[PDB]
Amino acid sequence: LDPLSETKCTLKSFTVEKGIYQTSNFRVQPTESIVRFPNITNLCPFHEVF
Amino acid sequence: NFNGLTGTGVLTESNKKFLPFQQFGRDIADTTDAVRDPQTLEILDITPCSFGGVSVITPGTNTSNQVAVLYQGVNCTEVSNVFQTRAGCLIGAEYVNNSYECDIPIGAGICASYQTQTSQSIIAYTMSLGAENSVAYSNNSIAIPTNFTISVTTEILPVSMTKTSVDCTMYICGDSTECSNLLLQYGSFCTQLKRALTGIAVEQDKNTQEVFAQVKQIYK
Amino acid sequence: TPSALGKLQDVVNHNAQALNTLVKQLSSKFGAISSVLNDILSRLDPPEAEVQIDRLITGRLQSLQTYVTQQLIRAAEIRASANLAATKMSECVLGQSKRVDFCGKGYHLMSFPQSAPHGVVFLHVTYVPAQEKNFTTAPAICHDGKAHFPREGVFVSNGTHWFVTQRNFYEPQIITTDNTFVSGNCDVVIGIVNNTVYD
Amino acid sequence: ICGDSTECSNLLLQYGSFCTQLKRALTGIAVEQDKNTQEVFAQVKQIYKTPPIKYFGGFNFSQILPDPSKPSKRSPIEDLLFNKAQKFNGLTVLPPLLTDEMIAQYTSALLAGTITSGWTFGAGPALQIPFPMQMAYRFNGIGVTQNVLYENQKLIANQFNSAIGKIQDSLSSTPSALGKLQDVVNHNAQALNTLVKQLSSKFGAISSVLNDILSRLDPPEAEVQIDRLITGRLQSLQTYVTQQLIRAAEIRASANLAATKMSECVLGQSKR
Amino acid sequence: AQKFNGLTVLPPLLTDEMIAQYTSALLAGTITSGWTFGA
Amino acid sequence: SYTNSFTRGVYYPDKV
Amino acid sequence: ASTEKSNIIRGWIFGTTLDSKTQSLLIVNNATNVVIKVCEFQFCNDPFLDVYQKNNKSWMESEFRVYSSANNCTFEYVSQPFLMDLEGKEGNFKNLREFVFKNIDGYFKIYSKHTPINLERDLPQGFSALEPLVDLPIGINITRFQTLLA
Repeated sequence: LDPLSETKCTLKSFTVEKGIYQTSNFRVQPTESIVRFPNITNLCPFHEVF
Repeated sequence: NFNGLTGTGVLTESNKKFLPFQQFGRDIADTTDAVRDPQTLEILDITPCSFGGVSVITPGTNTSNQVAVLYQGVNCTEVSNVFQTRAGCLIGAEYVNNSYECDIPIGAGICASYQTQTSQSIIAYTMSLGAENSVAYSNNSIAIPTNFTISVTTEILPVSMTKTSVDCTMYICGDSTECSNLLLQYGSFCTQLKRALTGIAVEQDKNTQEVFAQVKQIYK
Repeated sequence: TPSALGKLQDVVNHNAQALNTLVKQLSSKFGAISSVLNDILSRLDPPEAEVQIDRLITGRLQSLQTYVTQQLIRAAEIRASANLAATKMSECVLGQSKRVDFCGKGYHLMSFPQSAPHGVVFLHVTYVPAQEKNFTTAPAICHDGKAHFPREGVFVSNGTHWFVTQRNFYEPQIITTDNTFVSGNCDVVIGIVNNTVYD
Repeated sequence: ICGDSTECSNLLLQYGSFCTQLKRALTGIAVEQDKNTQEVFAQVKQIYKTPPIKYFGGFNFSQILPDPSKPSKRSPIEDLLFNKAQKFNGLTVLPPLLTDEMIAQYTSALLAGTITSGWTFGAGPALQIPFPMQMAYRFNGIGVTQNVLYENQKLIANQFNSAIGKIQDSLSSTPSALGKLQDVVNHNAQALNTLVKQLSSKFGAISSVLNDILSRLDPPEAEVQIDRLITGRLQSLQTYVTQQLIRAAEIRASANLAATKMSECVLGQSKR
Repeated sequence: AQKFNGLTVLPPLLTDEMIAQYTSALLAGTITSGWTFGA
Repeated sequence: SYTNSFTRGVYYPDKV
Repeated sequence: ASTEKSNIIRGWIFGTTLDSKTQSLLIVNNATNVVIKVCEFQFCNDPFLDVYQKNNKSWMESEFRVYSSANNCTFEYVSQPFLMDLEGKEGNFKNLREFVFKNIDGYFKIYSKHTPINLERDLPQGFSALEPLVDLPIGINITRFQTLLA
């Protein structure tokens, strides 16, 4: 629901005291999927034919 | 996945002089930094995906319920007021130009507090080290006190802990002779642990004795 | 202020957390089908039961060794704190220590030890001056043909006259020969004033 | 222990509450590291400032007082000492609560209190007193009468200035003078480098990459191998945390010693 | 009586009642003698 | 004949 | 390695049997041709070959005196640039070059590098690494070898 509840989840209690309480971990998850392999790799003779 | 190398990372242009035969590219902890584009022969550096740690600043449920989240390490451009302190992106507080005492330590000088600005909102500010006191330093001036104030301060110092002793064969193995047999193979560890616990207990007793039992006559 | 007993409650909370974790780490599977030894011995055959109970006992022994190492570190810290408290009780209660900040903030006068759960509380009686006033000072005074230095005190001046007062309490006293001592003449001390002593 | 793998994440869950304990230990070490700097440096309450006229009886404190010319607002000796966001995998470095500017301001306030007040600023209100009289009283505190100082103030100031000047020369000519300050940094760097390098070591599996184990082998054997991998990595992290706890206890002892030394030598004239 | 699964908390040697007769004796020495009772 | 390998003979082993 | 002049060791030969039992490796470096053959054959007991420095663009210098038989070859290389460093012409600046051969899992590996020498009577004291140029994917057990001089 909220980070105030994440504090009560990471530390088993309901009355939270005043302070910086570590709760979780951020991890930017990847957006795109880039897969680059080599250049050309055998060009076939469809040329001259067209 | 540059010609096989499979990693997740922010790929940015670099300046590395790669020698014309080197392909991957590593570091001093055996990671996998720079990668050379299979196609366009440029050298781009991989830099770890912006990860960090979430820290929720709470002024206490008794006071209120408004909290602020601190994203340690992140740069705000990687995810209400958003201030970038050198200890993280603090989302949920506004940076006041004033200076007060440090209530909740944020990091790198920044400190947070729940204040009724002009209305209760978590604020952020630079902690003040105290009040500037300019003492006169004339060549022929001295300050001599005229009165005194006897002050009785208090200091809390621990002496001993709770003397604990575990039943190794009973804790590690329940009431299972099968299990007891396989611990006898794990060696002489239970003996060392029991010796350490007995030493801790005797040490706590000696600490109590040397702290409180310092006199011989019991005065009344 | 219920948070004045920070360390006394902190050590108890640490011990309770360590015990609760050492007890709760028995219901965690370390590679077996469950965490109950009876279940392992009942469901599976003796050969596989041995292989699983080996991992179980390895994990439990590692947990107990971690607990013992943490207890040893905490006991070393408690021993250091107890040695500090014993030195403080021996120097502040059994005597008048002159170490600054040791027997409280200020000039140490007394210290009354009291009992506390798994700790000791010291009521350090300190001397804190107040109501200071600025006066005109001087290193030494110049007599007819010789200088006079303060024996125990400081030469202060209210503006017209000169008096010798204590370094921690203003008590104006006339400058006589019983609180000064002659050393040289008025040609070497920079800042010497011209006053008259009272023989 | 397990990076992107959620298969691994699900087997660390059953290995108990070891991670929680390690995070608690690190948070405890972190706080203690900042309590240490506030017991050593934050011994004053009011921030004292040096007078505009830097004529303190004849003793030239230019080398120890903060220099307003340079932007960092520090002492040249402090500049010589200081001149003498990386997130590879999991392990992050938290910045200290008190920055270098705040520590410099604390040191400047302590120096201004030792110059103007001497010892009265650390035991109550700051009482102004000239530096020659303060030095005369400090001489009287060891047995030497004050007339000796009032007669040889010039020679004493010359010797003090010469010693202050030779301090910087000795610190510059001897790069190994900062033994412990460099030793703690080298120990932390070695611990981090070892904790990172011990991820590429095979603890009984076919390789050290979780993705390779999950791809090549079947789920049953992959679980058996990732169990050994997580056991080895947890043992390595526990060893690192235990070494960090021992080093933090040593640093706490050293910081308590430094705080006692600053309270007995700077805030007063100790006779030990 | 407190027992769990093997782990026991042993009783301290000096009871709170005794750690308190040493504080009263130290206080009586500090009041009557001051510093000579410790030397 | 027979002679010395002063320090010659070192190669860039892997392509990293 | 080779320092005094050049154009003598214009090739090499590898093989463990040399009796038409395993594939060989000829690295002959002739005029604008460095065709490497991995055929399996027994050539002779003394692979002699002359220079025949014909500067014609259309001429074959590697005669058929090195080998006398052929079989079903397994691999060949048709790289246009010759696997050999450049020669220098100067008073005392000679051409120094070294070749680090090897043979592991399957690949051979032929690391190599050229260096100029500054003195004519001093020993070549200096550090010079070698980078990989070509990797032959042919795997074959090899225990001996034979140099190909002029």
